[PDB]
Amino acid sequence: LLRCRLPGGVITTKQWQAIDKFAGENTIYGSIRLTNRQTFQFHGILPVHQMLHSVGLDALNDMNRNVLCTSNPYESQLHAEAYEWAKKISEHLLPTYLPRKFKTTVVIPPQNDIDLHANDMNFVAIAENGKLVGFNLLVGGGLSIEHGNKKTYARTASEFGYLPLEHTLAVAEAVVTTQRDWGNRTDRKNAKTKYTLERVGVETFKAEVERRAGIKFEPIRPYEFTGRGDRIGWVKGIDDNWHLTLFIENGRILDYPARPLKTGLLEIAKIHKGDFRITANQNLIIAGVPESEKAKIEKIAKESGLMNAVTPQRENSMACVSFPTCPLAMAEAERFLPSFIDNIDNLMAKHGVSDEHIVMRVTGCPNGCGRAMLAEVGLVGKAPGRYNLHLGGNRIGTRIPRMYKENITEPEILASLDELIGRWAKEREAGEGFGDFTVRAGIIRPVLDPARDLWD
Ligand code: SRM
Ligand code: SF4
Ligand SMILES: [C-]#N
Ligand SMILES: [K+]
Repeated sequence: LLRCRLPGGVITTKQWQAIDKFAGENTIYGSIRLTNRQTFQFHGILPVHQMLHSVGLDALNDMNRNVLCTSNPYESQLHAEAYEWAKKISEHLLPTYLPRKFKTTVVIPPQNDIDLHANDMNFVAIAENGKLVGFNLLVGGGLSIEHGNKKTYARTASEFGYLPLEHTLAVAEAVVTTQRDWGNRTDRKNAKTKYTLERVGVETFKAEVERRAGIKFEPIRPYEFTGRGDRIGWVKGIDDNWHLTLFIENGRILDYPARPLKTGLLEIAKIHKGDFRITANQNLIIAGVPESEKAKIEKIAKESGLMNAVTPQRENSMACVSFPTCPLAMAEAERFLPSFIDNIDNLMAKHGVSDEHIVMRVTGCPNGCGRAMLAEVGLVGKAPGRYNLHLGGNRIGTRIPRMYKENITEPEILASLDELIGRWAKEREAGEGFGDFTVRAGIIRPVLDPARDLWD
């Protein structure tokens, strides 16, 4: 197991070929696994640092996890600056010993593809005239829980305020050091920032950040999100450039019989003009394709099975690695997701909602890597073949789903969904998501204050 530090998920075609070769020759699994934090992992490594270092890459005492950046913004021009900032925060944060891991993101509204509420520190980009002017700071997200331990909880990030672009690094350092100093000195399960904020209070933590940073936050500037999914297919970028986002199930890049996914990405890597962008949804964007090159790239991606059409449901579903490589795994996730969604697709079709989607995620244990705690329907592994079923999150990812059923099996999960999806398909309002519906319809109580009302 090796994971790369790759701010914003941007990787060159040169870097890609070097990782493709290594994955294939020097690992047990021979795969490249894109993670939901915009980076990649090798599994079963049998030198990697020299191979990484040779292409200008590095694997991260350091609790600083990969800094994410919205991968394919609607306002395409904003990416360059937001990305430059994710990269600056990432290096600025490189070695203070943190009590727990620290996760940071740079978000470009209206997209919350990076799932900001699962992170400790978030910089929401505010732009004027196509130029970034500052960031709204949101602090305190974290999804990890421990089964039956009501002292642990998933929490959403809290708004601190707006800061001019110039104070970015000072504010970033201040949040880190304040967490480092105030974090729980005894217990490791209560050391995350989300726990610190609840103990001292947002205003107290905020006041300290201002004092340490040497600034006063300004009122939050308006922002809103419309979704968290990738933009599968071709989208028009700036100039005559196009972006082709490819759906990769579980982000597992391997050559399969008749679906040479891995070779396919290598062939594209060799002819692609720009770079690739690994998304927070475990997908891959072939970025900066000149309009003249669209046909070449598309032919390869099509032949390799990279563009096999899936349902919108499959595109908005996610799972963590889990077995066979994870030692903390309790139930299957990655290996369970495909056929599970096969079942969900049937249910969506049965109800006349094959064109709809429910943000559905499966995490193999309560650590929550699959981000099921921010999904509309989250499955949280409890034992082999058993999961806690959580409902009530929303499409944008700003609400934690409450546990609806505990330690149940797939046939039990499917039966419950068959019933709920049917009520949704028939009772929902115009454009109402599944999650919101279960809350409006009284199927599940919403989680309004995670630290206090997440657990029943
Ligand atoms: C690959 C990935 C899941 C995926 O399918 O994409 C993953 C994989 C692992 N996670 Fe994670 N986590 C991944 C995103 C996250 C997320 C979601 C996110 O960050 O967007 C969470 C939930 C949010 C949060 O942090 O609160 C997450 C919370 C955990 C935890 C709980 C940490 C905590 O604060 O309690 C652990 C275990 C630990 O560190 O104690 C962990 C541990 C692990 C390890 C490294 C197991 C271990 O400790 O040895 C898993 C490796 C499994 C394997 O065999 O590859 N993983 N993990 C993601 C790698 C991210 C990255 O590239 O850096
Ligand atoms: S949620 Fe649990 S099983 Fe899944 S990858 Fe993370 S640690 Fe492993
Ligand atoms: C998980 N890291
Ligand atoms: K994916």
